[PDB]
Amino acid sequence: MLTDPIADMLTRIRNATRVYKESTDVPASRFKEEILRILAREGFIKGYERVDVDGKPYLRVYLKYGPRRQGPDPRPEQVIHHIRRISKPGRRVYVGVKEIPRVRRGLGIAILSTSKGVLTDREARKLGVGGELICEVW
Amino acid sequence: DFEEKMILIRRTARMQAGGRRFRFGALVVVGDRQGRVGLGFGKAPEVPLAVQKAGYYARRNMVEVPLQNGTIPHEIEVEFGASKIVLKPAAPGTGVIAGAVPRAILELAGVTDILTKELGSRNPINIAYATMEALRQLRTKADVERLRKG
Amino acid sequence: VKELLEAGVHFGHERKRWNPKFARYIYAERNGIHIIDLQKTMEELERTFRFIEDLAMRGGTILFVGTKKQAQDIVRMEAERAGMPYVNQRWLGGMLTNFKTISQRVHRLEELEALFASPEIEERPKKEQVRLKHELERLQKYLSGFRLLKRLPDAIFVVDPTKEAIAVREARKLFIPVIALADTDSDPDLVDYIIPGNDDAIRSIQLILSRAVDLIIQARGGVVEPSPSYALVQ
Amino acid sequence: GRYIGPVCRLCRREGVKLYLKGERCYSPKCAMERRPYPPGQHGQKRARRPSDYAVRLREKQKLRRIYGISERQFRNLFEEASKKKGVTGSVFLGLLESRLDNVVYRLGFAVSRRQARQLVRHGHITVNGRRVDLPSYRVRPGDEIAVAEKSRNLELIRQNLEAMKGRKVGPWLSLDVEGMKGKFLRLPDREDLALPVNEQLVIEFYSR
RNA sequence: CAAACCGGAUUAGAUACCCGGGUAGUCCACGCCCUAAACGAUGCGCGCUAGGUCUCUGGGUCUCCUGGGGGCCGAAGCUAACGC
RNA sequence: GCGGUAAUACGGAGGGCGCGAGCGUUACCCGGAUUCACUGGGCGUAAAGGGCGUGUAGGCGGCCUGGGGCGUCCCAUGUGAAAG
Ligand SMILES: [Mg+2]
Ligand SMILES: [Mg+2]
Ligand SMILES: [Mg+2]
Ligand SMILES: [Mg+2]
Ligand SMILES: [Mg+2]
Ligand SMILES: [Mg+2]
Ligand SMILES: [Mg+2]
Ligand SMILES: [Mg+2]
Ligand SMILES: [Mg+2]
Ligand SMILES: [Mg+2]
Ligand SMILES: [Mg+2]
Ligand SMILES: [Mg+2]
Ligand SMILES: [Mg+2]
Ligand SMILES: [Mg+2]
Ligand SMILES: [Mg+2]
Ligand SMILES: [Mg+2]
Ligand SMILES: [Mg+2]
Ligand SMILES: [Mg+2]
Ligand SMILES: [Mg+2]
Ligand SMILES: [Mg+2]
Ligand SMILES: [Mg+2]
Ligand SMILES: [Mg+2]
Ligand SMILES: [Mg+2]
Ligand SMILES: [Mg+2]
Ligand SMILES: [Mg+2]
Ligand SMILES: [Mg+2]
Ligand SMILES: [Mg+2]
Ligand SMILES: [Mg+2]
Ligand SMILES: [Mg+2]
Ligand SMILES: [Zn+2]
Repeated sequence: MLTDPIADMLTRIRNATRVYKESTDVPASRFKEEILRILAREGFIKGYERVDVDGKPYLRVYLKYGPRRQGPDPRPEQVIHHIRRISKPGRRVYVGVKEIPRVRRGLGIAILSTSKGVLTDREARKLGVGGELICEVW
Repeated sequence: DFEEKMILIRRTARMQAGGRRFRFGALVVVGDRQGRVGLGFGKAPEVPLAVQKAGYYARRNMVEVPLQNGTIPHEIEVEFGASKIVLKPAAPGTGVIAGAVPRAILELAGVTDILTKELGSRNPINIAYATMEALRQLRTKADVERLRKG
Repeated sequence: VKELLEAGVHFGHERKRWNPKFARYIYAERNGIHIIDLQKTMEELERTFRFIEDLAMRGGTILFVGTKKQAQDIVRMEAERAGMPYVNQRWLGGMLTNFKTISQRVHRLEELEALFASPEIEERPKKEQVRLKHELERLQKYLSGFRLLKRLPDAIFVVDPTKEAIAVREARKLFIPVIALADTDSDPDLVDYIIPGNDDAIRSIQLILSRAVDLIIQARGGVVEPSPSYALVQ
Repeated sequence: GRYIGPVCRLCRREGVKLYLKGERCYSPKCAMERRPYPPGQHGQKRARRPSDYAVRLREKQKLRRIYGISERQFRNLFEEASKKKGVTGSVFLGLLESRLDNVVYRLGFAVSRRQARQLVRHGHITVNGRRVDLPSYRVRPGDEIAVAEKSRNLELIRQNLEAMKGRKVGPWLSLDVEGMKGKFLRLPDREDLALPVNEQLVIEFYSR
């Protein structure tokens, strides 16, 4: 049993990107889904999809990297350089609309669950809500 | 053209039968003060030789720094080995509030307002190497746009 | 120029000493041996030859490296067949990155190529005419085809990118485009322009490297008949 | 004035002419001309790479000795300019340059600041026509700095405004040579001041 | 077999190493003691991230696939380095 | 860390540096010290994995739906004296 499934996904992703996979399966959940939707909108992932690895439902996430580079070590630049869980179980982290993080001076997002749904830092600022700071990505 | 600062010089020692044999290391930054700097480590037999050689090495491995009004696009921390530099951007007037090693580097790139913290070990050689890897990693809103774009 | 849906020798080599990065170009494991995707050999072959073409059109030179004995001759002929440097014997560390120094080993060769003429090569000690005719034949040994380079190359043609994998590194660091004849036991990523095929049995190293120069001198105006070793490969 | 003591030894130590005495510092007689090395025994020995720290120190002293302010007086001015809203380097100068003692100097009532510090403590100077006998009084803009009606002709101030006939006074000050009035129009801008000092360095020193 | 011990040697000395003896103990039952370089000096659990190869033990269409376990070399990566 | 007969480290002198009606010393508090680390650290060899298990309280808890709305978030409002 996975202790935190949001973090297992944020990670699965991070591990995949770091070896430049094409895509990767994370087991399905509306919430995980709700998050990836945002990753797509902001362009951190090409897309997601509801594949079905042997009977049980997964989310094929498709990754997006940079172009090839010149020099020793061509490996392209990650589009997701950094993706970290802010609120973890046994240390939940809620912020009010007044103290929602400015991530990398905004060259990056923070994803927070609110009573108005899963939103980005700029999305919650407009709507005027806080919630549970789930992760920053930049 | 390029200015050179020379962050540190040192005198290392090797062991020989009867006596120990010396040499000199020289860390040097070069910069144009409008967005280009390079860090050079130059080791050699005589001081001024290794200073000179360090300068040359420093003109390879330049970094293009994205100065946004004398400062940084975002903030990074970098850990280089056991050292850790922390760069934080600042509004005009702030000046370079930084160590001696990263001031030298930052100043020659053109950064004229920045916040800075040296963390972890303080070995100047590594702190410099990290400051540089920091500048190397700065993206800007424009580069990030290119990356995400589909 | 292609030799299309054709596999005279092209395909699979190497057993299970592969590199899984090379797994996109593998068709199957036909009885203990990977088989290179016949299509993707041709698919890369198109893009890469277009580079090799366009670069020779602009006049620049291509450095042929081939140290392994299976191609240790195909290299020298096809590279003499064009105006290109070849490295045939062994790859000297620094030939690329320490060019300015590995160069002035040529300024001793050319200086000793002619130095066999002077009236005082029979005068001045006979015990010193011995290390200055054997040295000469050592410089002719290694720097055989390296003398042609007067400045860094624009691209570099490596047979086994894994055997002469220092030359792949050296180019890389100096930003010189790496072309290669890569095969199963090699990192596809380190090759800018790959020809996924084979680097043994001589047949495949001739078919590819011959066609290589066919497109070169085609772009050098000339356009000649086969001048190589189509039979001189047994 | 304040400090009190050989002054041109300071001109000499900072390696720049500081003009801490009006006349003569335009003659071929300021020591910096044909004696420009540091003072004392080891004046003429060659130098060593002054530390980062060393540089910031002298650069401060250079500024601070130019105005003849103390240092607890100077530090307070910089500390205020620090807290103050706006760019702290340039603002600092503005505060220094707003001191009555120096404003009197600038308007050429006195030939130098040391002398201007006297003219003030001795009440020859009016601000808005009321005697201000405080060299560190802060002249806000609009204020009108005059020579005191019943001072208006000492051998010194006569001869001193005599030279002010036909000389130009800073963009940020208007002066009247006749009635010996003069005005502070605006806090001088950094560019206006042609100060032989990198005020930035000074900021580094105080943040050690 | 052997702490202590009793002798013989060795040594400048020899409360030792070497030699000949030798009690407790080492053995068994029952009851205590609770320590350790009790070591992989590496808490337990779950997920993810190239491969090669040797070996123990299952299964299937058994040239090969697929489990569980024990080694080695190594991708990315980590590490102050060693190394993992 | 200086001093063992050529001391810019002791004592005086000339000279210089820094503050200046003050300048030093001692004492104490926070800082630098991410050196008790929430922000913000560690435990193979630097100090640090419990000798191993079984399990109590406690902490933590897969996928889907619905109720409540305790945490969480939002709006309005009252309070937050003076001095600082
Ligand atoms: Mg670390
Ligand atoms: Mg430390
Ligand atoms: Mg091979
Ligand atoms: Mg015995
Ligand atoms: Mg016995
Ligand atoms: Mg017992
Ligand atoms: Mg116990
Ligand atoms: Mg695990
Ligand atoms: Mg069997
Ligand atoms: Mg196994
Ligand atoms: Mg075992
Ligand atoms: Mg590695
Ligand atoms: Mg660690
Ligand atoms: Mg290593
Ligand atoms: Mg003496
Ligand atoms: Mg002595
Ligand atoms: Mg002394
Ligand atoms: Mg002392
Ligand atoms: Mg603290
Ligand atoms: Mg620690
Ligand atoms: Mg220990
Ligand atoms: Mg243990
Ligand atoms: Mg223990
Ligand atoms: Mg329980
Ligand atoms: Mg739950
Ligand atoms: Mg519960
Ligand atoms: Mg509900
Ligand atoms: Mg509630
Ligand atoms: Mg109050
Ligand atoms: Zn003077």
